[PDB]
Amino acid sequence: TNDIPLMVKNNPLNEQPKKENCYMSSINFYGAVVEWLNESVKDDQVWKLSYAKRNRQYLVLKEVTDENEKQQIVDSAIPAWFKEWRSELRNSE
Amino acid sequence: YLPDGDIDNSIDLSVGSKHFLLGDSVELSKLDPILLALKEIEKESGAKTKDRIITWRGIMRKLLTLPYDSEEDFVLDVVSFDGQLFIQFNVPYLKSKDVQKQGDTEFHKKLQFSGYKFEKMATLPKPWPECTRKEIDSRAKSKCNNIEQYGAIVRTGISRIKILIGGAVACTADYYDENDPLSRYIELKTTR
Amino acid sequence: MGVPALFRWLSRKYPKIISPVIQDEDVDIDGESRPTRYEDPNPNGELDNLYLDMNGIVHPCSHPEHKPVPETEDEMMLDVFAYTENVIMMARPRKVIYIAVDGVAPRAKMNQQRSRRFRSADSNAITPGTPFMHRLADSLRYWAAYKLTTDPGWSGIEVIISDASVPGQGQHKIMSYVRSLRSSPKHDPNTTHCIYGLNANLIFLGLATHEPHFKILREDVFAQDKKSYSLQDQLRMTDIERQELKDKKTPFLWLHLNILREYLQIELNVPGLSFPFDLEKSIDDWVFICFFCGNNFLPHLPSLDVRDNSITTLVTIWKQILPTMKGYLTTDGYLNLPAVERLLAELAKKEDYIFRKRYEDEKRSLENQKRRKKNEEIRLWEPGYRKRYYETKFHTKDPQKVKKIARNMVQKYIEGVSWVLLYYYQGCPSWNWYYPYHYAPFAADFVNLSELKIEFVEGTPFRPYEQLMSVLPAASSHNLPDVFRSLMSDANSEIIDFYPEEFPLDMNGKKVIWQAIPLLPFIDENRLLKAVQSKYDQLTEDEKFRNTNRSEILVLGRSHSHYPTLVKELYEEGKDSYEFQVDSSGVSGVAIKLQSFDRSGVLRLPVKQLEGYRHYPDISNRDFLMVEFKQLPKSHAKSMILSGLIPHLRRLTQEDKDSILYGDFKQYIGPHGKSQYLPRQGGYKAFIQIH
Amino acid sequence: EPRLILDQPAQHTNEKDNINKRYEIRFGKIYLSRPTMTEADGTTHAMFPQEARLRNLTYSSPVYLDMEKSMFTSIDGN
Amino acid sequence: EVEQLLQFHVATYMDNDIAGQPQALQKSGRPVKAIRARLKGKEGRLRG
Amino acid sequence: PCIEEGFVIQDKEVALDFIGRRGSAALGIRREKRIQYAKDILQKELLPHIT
Repeated sequence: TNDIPLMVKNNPLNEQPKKENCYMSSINFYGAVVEWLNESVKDDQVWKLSYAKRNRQYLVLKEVTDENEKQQIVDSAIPAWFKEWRSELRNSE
Repeated sequence: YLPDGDIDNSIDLSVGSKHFLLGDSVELSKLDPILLALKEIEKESGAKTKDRIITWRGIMRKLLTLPYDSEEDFVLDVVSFDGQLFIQFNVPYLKSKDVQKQGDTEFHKKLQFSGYKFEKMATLPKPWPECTRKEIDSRAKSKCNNIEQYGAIVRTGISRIKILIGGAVACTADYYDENDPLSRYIELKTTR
Repeated sequence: MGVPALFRWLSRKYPKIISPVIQDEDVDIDGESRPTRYEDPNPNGELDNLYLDMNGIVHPCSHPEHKPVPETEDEMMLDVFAYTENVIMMARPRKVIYIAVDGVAPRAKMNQQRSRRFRSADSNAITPGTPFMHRLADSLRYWAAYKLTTDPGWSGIEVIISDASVPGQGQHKIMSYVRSLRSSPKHDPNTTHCIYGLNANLIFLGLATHEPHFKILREDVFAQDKKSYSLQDQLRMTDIERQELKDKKTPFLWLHLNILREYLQIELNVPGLSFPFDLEKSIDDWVFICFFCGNNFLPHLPSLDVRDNSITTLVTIWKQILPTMKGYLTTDGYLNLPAVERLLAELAKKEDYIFRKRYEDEKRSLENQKRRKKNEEIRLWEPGYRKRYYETKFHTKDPQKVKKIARNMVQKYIEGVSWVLLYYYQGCPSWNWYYPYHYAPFAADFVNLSELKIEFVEGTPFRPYEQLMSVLPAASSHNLPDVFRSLMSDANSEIIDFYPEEFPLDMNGKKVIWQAIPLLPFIDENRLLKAVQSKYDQLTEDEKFRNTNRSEILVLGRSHSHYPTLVKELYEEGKDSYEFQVDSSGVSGVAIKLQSFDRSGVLRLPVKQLEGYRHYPDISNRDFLMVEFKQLPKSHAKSMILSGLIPHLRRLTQEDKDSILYGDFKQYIGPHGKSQYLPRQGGYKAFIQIH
Repeated sequence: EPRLILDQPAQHTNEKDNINKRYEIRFGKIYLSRPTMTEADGTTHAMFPQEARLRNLTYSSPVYLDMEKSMFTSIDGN
Repeated sequence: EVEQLLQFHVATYMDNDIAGQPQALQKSGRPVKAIRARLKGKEGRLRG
Repeated sequence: PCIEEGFVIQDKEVALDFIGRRGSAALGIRREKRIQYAKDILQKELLPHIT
């Protein structure tokens, strides 16, 4: 894993395909995405991140306002039993 | 486990593709295992964790490879609860993806089954000293499915953010290390 | 009994496995002739594990060309010490020096070494249970402690002693230890090993381990220009000629088994196979064939002859018959009955041709010696040789009895071959089984193999004194205890019939008495054990201690990294047992705190020191540590290469490969490259390398 | 190399239905025109070497190739 | 964390090719010319 | 000398195996398709202009 970024850059067939390393840029994009996800989303909010390959220009983040769909998404993500477990944890807190 | 000499057998990766099994995409996309592990660690510790982001390995790989792997489309849902963010796939878009999926030719299904069969042949269900011969040579007739899988719930750190990731581990190198489990992990892939 | 012709066969068939072993002369750096420090880099490739077979070192009759002749055992011990420093200096291991001593092996090996000791018969003082081995164990213990405490380079060396009390055949203990290490999932697959041995069979033993990074150190048999002239006139020469046995550094040879593995990969890839060809399984089958051609366990087959290239005959037979098989002859310690049945049937078809050819070869050889310088009359070339052979050997005229005896021969032989295969691949499966006949059957008798059944009885290792009296003949009663002497040589003993002064000699159509057939009655275990246990109660406390088997000993240096941890656990927390698994030294097993060991005591040399032999000072026990050692539990170990195995650099370059099909160099030892696989065809690495 | 063939023999997510659906590209006549230059606006006009020399253009002629897309279904472009 | 931020700032200022972490990239995307590379390589002053 | 040294090869199949053995490429192809690869090497890229 730690040798692959050096292995691709040091290949003899194409020494200079690009002057900018794609792997470090990928890691930076990953970190920027993580930071944006942490900063943008607030408490008790349900959001949607849809990537469209037709655009390939920016990432769009939307809010969910339909209570039924929001509850369905929550139930798909957070099962009921975990909800009561976190509820009793909150009561202890 | 995969010796060098096994390659020389010219083993075809299409034996048994007609009875391949596929799990439900919606069922596998749920964050149930991560929440179960979080409840267990919360009960053991008794204090709320400082982790912020909860996710799978594939979602974050899509989010990392997006600029240079821009040939696939996806939609994700994020739910905020107790100050923690849980992200997963979007159910209606996943159903639309399955709708697009049944139109895939049997060649693509054979390729996916070839990858899974390679994973079956290159792994063992037990440590090598504890495996028997029958468990080794019967991997050619072993049924392949996407349902049964092993995962690791791993805490990682990016800048000031602690991310708890559930990664599907194909296998380990030779054993399990209780000190640094990540150091012995190994996965498998297939390519033209 | 073993043949260096096998070494001759390998040399004349695979000559590239031979290296002449660079003799470790004192290194001349900047005019200083530094004696070779053990920490100095080895000019012969570094070695991780070094297993010593003391049967090849402390055994004077194996090398009677010179005159050791130690009147006192002190001279024997000091000479053995010096030989050990010489061999470890020229080998220079880095991790483990497994000092292995012969013990009590299973019953069939007991029959083999019983024949060996009967024909051999102080030279006979080397046998477990005797006071000579009792002093030998203590002397080796003290030598190991002294070397660990004194040599600065031995900080990371751990010496594992299996004294004569511990049961097991010499190389069998190494095999068991290797299997125990294999059973640990944390084992290093690239740990190179080496065994100092004289028997050629060790070659196949390496192939038994399925560890390509394995090598064997041997004496250079081809290069001794032995002389026995006066002791003073060797002063004439200094460089070209010296005393080849006392004043000249004896040359050695190294057999690298990875090159042999590449070979056997080459010539055993027969074309047109119904099943994929596996080099692992083919190597296992080749080792099986080598064992079938002759081994120390099974008797001599009357059709296969080692120096008649019967190994090549069976390789060719396998070459013809493998395309018609659906599977291999054997797999991971167990036999495939139909395949071996078909191969034996093919050899049965070839039996008449082979017998006729042997007849013309014998007549031509006799004609050759004519110009160059129990009544026999079997006439193997003439028909009906089997019936006449059975009449002569058994004196039974009943054809039904002969047929039943032959069927029992087939069943017992299959059981024994499976026993030997399991013994070399899975540890000892039975301590009591032995081959119940003096001869091997014909391949034509091997029919309906699937009907026969296989069974074994594990049992327990025999008592050292019982084994001694079962192996010591009447001419060497001095080592045998005086209490059991009346049970061995006295005519009034209930078991006197087991030891006749004169026994029939069976030449079996051989040429030299070295490979003759020592026809002797088989030992009846029941009455023998009853008789020995009748007088077992009259032994002294020292004799009873010398008649009690014990456990492994591990000796470790004070400066070693694992020493403080073992101290902190055993001598501080009071824990009776500890588990190793892998460590920095590669050892693994169960550690027991030794109460007999004194932490504040002083260990003294059990040998009267002689001047001019590098006097050994007494060293207190404070400067090292000793523990009781056990291995991991026995397990069913597969015969296949482990993951992460890095191959070496191929020695053959398109020449030997063509020749075999169509009728320093120290870089071929370690793991050349870092990938366990090799690039080929259309891989990323392959396409980058090719162009 | 006059033909480029892409084929789908059968079982293209079909209930055991066999239809050899092939798309073939066939190369035909080559047409060469007089050297014409296309303005940045979009208009095209005949070009002569003097104009190419003065305006740093390239004296070249467009080339047209007839690739015909043939549809083949029998079980066995201008 | 802010102290580590300042440490990374001075590290990228002094060293450009840092192993396992991204280099300081200019607004045009090119890496920031650290003083370590000013004396190493063809663009370095030592070669000339 | 060329006649006497070229004796271990007798018929066409063993010659094809011999030439395919040294034909670079990978290893483990074995005779059943190494002979085909050698035949391809003999047909094309070996004097392509004559036929």
